[PDB]
Amino acid sequence: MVEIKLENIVKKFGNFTALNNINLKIKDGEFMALLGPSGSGKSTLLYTIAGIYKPTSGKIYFDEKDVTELPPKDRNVGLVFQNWALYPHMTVYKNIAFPLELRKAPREEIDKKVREVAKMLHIDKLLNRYPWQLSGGQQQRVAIARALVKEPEVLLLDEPLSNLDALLRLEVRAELKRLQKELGITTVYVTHDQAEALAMADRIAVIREGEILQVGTPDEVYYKPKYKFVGGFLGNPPMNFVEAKVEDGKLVITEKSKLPIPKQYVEIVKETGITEVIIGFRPHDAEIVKGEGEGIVGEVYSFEPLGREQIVTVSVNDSIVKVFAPEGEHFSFGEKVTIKVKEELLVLFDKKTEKALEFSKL
Amino acid sequence: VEIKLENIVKKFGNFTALNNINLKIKDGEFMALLGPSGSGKSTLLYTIAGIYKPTSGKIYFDEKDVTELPPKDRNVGLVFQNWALYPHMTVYKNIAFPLELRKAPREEIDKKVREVAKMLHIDKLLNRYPWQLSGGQQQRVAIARALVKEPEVLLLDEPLSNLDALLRLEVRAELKRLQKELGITTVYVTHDQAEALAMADRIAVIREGEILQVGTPDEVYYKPKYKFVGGFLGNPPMNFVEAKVEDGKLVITEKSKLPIPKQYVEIVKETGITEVIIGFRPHDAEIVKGEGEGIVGEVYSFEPLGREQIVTVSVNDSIVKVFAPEGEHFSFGEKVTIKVKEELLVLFDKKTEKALEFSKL
Repeated sequence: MVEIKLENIVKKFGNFTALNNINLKIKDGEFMALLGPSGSGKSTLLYTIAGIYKPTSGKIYFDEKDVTELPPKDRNVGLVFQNWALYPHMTVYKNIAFPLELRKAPREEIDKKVREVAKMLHIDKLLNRYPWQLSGGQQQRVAIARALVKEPEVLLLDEPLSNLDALLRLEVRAELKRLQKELGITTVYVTHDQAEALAMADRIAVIREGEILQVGTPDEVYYKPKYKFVGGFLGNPPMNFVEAKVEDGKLVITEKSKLPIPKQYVEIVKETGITEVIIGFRPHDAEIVKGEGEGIVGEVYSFEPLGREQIVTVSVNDSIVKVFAPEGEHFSFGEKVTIKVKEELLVLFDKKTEKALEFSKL
Repeated sequence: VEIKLENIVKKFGNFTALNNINLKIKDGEFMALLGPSGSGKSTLLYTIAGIYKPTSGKIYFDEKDVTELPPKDRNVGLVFQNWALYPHMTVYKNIAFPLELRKAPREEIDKKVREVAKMLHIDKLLNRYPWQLSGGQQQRVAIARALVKEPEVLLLDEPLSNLDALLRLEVRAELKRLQKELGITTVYVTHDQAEALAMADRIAVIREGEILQVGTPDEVYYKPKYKFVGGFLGNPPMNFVEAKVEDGKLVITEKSKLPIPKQYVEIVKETGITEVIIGFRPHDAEIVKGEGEGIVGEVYSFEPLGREQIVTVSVNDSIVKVFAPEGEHFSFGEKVTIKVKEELLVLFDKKTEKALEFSKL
């Protein structure tokens, strides 16, 4: 299918910058997720790829062809809206046919296209039914089938599972990955759901504030976060953060809590003159021990079940962090504990810019 | 079916397309016919099919002389190199058509078409037209259509010609699984050295209407029987340097001389051969800066090939290619010595181009 390149795409309605210099290539047949919070520009980017919105500047290529000023009809794209719906007085068949009926396609052609997409989406037994007879899951499949009826080269999905209940969501997301695979259709998938992105996507573009902060495989974006926000948006619970000051070659958190600068950062910190850092560590990368030892010291705040374990929330002066603990242990409120983190699993970020500090790669 | 080709000759008047071919293709085996354009490899495939008849010689399927019989009556499934689907026919009809031409009943047509479609993983494509399929999908329809009359032998003339580099490297593996899945005797024409080595149980190397060698990938690669065999497998293939035998030395130039490789002294002197071809593979030799021990030459050109460098080196009148570390720096005219361990040198008779044999270890 189509490889898409976005080259220096900017979208400015006026003074608000919706998209700022978006550079991104989605590969032929790839499932790309656009992951970010509300108002990040993730949906705007999708609408810009579709053609519904026009960039202020920059180019959009589908394969060789510049499609930047082409309207959506000419770009051969399929779009499922976030808040998609089927017409209730139309059968499943007519719901899929209607875009072609409106284009005046001959009936023979329409009937053949619907036959084909219905089978692809596993709805060929429901053609005669009305939406009130279908499940949310079945309805979603019809929505997708209708998006393919004009045989597009890209599938664009703006948080489509947002309609469905959270449990069904879990099944349907794996079924959607299977479909994208068998079609080999280039797919761009907008979501605010980190777990969904990590489970479905080939690559994830983490979007923040009109900007692609990072693009990588699940493993890359999770294990090698380039900015604090990237670390903070993935995992449940996500990466913990504690602010520190570089004082006398240590990372000072509290009057009573400080750590050495990991040896791998000593030259970087020294020659950049960085004094204010953010220490990052994931909840599963640390251990709580009771008492004040050497580590990040704080006080037990709360605890809650998570799976077979508990997630223990610890307050560290201003900040709150979460660390997994055995279900059997009892942590009482205000109890003094030390958080042990192996330095190899510690990410350091500049406070001001939130950029990860990276030493010379081995 | 086990296929025996017996003294096959094919002449188009004054041109000898096939010159005394003797080949046994075993029951259930994947046989590659490997050679360059114009080698006779396709003419041979068409002679196995029955579209061409031998000028003289016989073809047996199991024990039956099928020489005079057409393809249909031999139960061959043939896929042409420039195969094509009818564009106004659905995938279903395209597959059905040979059965419809044979006046087959409805139930037979539908059962065979749907069954072959499943086996070729094209059953979801049955109502689409050829223009709607990818090249890969269209190639599977072609194979399916060849299998729909229950062939005893599958004959494939470089069909994958249409597919892109990357897609082809995996679709060959696929074809090989299907062939093993069905256990159908399969003969596969290709000019592609790498493909034949990856796919075939045995490879017949064809040049100028003759089979030079039939063997496993290891046999034809590691134990080539003719210069051309060594010259046609590998990328790059085997290097050849001509030499004169003088007093236990092989003389390439006044500058380049080497002892007759110790394994070959007996057969070279026994026969009184005065010239030979020295063959060695690009990966079986090391380029060393300066003149010294071995075949000396001068750098001609170099380019990347994988995580390595392939260096073209001029050995006076001729050219050889040898691999080197990607970080090393060579330049035109640079004097080098190509170190070749005698264990990995082969010698061929200059006249017959046949490998010389020494007493076997």
